[PDB]
Amino acid sequence: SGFRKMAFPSGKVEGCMVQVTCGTTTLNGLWLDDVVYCPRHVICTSEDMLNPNYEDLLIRKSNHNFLVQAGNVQLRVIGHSMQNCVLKLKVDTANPKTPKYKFVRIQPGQTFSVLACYNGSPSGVYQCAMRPNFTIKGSFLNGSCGSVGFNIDYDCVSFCYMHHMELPTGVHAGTDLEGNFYGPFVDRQTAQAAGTDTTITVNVLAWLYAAVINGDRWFLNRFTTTLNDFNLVAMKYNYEPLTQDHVDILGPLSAQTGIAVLDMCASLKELLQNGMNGRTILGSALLEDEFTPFDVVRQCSGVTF
Amino acid sequence: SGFRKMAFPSGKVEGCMVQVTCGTTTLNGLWLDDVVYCPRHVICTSEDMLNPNYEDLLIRKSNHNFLVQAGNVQLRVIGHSMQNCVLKLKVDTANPKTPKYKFVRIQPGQTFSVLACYNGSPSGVYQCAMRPNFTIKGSFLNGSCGSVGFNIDYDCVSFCYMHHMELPTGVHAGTDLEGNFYGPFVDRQTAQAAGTDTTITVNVLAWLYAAVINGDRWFLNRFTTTLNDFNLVAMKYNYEPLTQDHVDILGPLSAQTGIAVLDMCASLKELLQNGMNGRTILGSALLEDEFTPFDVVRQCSGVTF
Ligand SMILES: *[C@](O)(C(=O)NC1CC1)[C@H](CCC)NC(=O)[C@@H]1[C@H]2CCC[C@H]2CN1C(=O)[C@@H](NC(=O)[C@@H](NC(=O)c1cnccn1)C1CCCCC1)C(C)(C)C
Ligand SMILES: *[C@](O)(C(=O)NC1CC1)[C@H](CCC)NC(=O)[C@@H]1[C@H]2CCC[C@H]2CN1C(=O)[C@@H](NC(=O)[C@@H](NC(=O)c1cnccn1)C1CCCCC1)C(C)(C)C
Repeated sequence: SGFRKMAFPSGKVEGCMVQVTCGTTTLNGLWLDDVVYCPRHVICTSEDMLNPNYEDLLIRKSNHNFLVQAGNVQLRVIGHSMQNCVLKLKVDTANPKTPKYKFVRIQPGQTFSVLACYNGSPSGVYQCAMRPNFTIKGSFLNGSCGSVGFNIDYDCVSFCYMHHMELPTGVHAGTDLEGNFYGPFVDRQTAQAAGTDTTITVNVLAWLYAAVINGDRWFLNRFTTTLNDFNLVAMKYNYEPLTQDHVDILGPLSAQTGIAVLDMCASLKELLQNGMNGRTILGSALLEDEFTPFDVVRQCSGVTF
Repeated sequence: SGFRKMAFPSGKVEGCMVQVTCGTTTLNGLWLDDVVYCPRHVICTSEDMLNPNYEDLLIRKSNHNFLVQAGNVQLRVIGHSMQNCVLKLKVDTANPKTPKYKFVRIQPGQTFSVLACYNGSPSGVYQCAMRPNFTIKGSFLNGSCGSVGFNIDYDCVSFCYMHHMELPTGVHAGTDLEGNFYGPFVDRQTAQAAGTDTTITVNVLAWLYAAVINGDRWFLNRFTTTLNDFNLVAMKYNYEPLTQDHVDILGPLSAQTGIAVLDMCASLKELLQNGMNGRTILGSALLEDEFTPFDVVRQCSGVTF
């Protein structure tokens, strides 16, 4: 037993990280087959970033303006193209450590593992959720751009995030591996608001199930609720509305514990309206919202990769 | 910026995990060079575990009683020996994926990454602290025994933990890689108390420094304190005493922020005596104690491996 914020094993992704330099800018790239993917702003100067014309800027570059290094091996770039906000560098060598992979776009509230890297070398791994406002609360320093987020399914690495930038609130924004930003953001150095952040209700319920599975039960009550009345209360506390599809994805945890989804929502309703009165759930004084229902099922049933 | 509970990249360790079967018991082993290490209780029946004579039990076993599998590859065991609480199986093949490694014994309050595995296959990675009472608050299910904890230094994997058992409070106990238990425990199915758990004071201070580095400063005050008077207050709240050597290891964070260690202790003293009054630090309502000073420096300066 026990319940931890657990990341996927990172080995498959480590073998894909490389260093990309253009001009005086060095960041990370992802080397899959014979293509290296990295943020397109590797091509800009400080000055360019206030209002860049990435089309015109990339036209001025040649293949030899890009130095890709995999370890001590300098890779030769044989072609460059732009796909939305990511640059794709064709190299003369396919990565032998390429895994079964796919590019996926995650939805708000889904979780992924981040392999934080600097100079093409991994520094650490952690689990994040895509917030409802399409930011992530990561840990990234200067040089971390091009670090990626991923999930594993059986043997297939699903890449879902590439890191691009930090907001003045300290949160992080980036793209999928097709180069489209999560959220309203554009890669230009201007003020760009993230929306209101809300709490990921379906994940809080998943975590309350995890708590029950681990023997923390004090918050279960005799009350129940309809889904509409639950949402009436939850929206007052800036929680995302719970949908019938969320109720269905919590089905496995409901069946395993014997606690109906709407009975768990009645427990969450009382926690919101009265607090925890100095008590904790799974050691935490705040309600946790960065575990999805599938995360709880994987961790409490022992799925391997 | 940002601050996350970050594990080391796990790739070097993944290539070392194998499955070990003896009788009807299957668990994980660690394959380094031509030796596989695993918990010695792989040799016991249910019935044996109330009072096992591991010497006599191992004498009854032969090399062929042990099935070691690395992927689909069945490894041939050519010799077996016991070192304290771990079994060492000699195999006819050195692991090609063996890294520069060493076995280390960590001290209470130090942190490490756990690669949780089942059937010799990794399921996930997370960061843990060795509690002052020599337990860890892990996430381990049936089949996770033989999973290992490790740190990385440059290119060297320092193995420090092998998982053996779970206590009725839900916490976990195991050995170093020389087979000696952390804490007072013995591998027998009897009631064995863990001592009082205390809060790792030097780590809380490290995390308050991390908060300052990330712009959370509301808890800084004009007060200061001697180290003895701080300890007088901290021991009332079941915090470990802070030593002059702890003060020295916080030196780097003090210098980087310009806040003397005893000034930060004065802030911690006020937090303990008055609470947070509904405020948070780095998003948490409770004081975090599972980041060491070196963990904070590595994460906020970007050390790679
Ligand atoms: C990344 O490219 C990298 O690791 N580079 C290696 C070291 C050489 C780098 C790392 C920072 C975490 N990312 C960036 O430099 C991005 C790029 C892409 C978008 C613009 C530039 C700057 N940048 C940033 O992350 C910055 N953040 C901002 O500029 C915010 N700007 C504002 O909030 C703002 C407010 N008022 C006026 C003007 N700007 C972002 C810009 C994009 C929309 C969200 C808000 C810094 C300051 C470097 C974190
Ligand atoms: C591990 O070997 C494994 O993964 N095996 C694979 C599936 C076949 C296995 C996994 C459990 C997390 N570990 C064990 O089975 C260990 C071994 C080593 C020590 C005894 C046995 C049983 N065991 C446990 O972890 C158990 N825990 C206990 O038996 C506690 N016992 C008591 O608290 C207690 C109280 N009153 C009377 C008698 N015992 C431990 C025993 C050791 C000292 C600390 C407390 C279970 C119940 C399986 C978690």
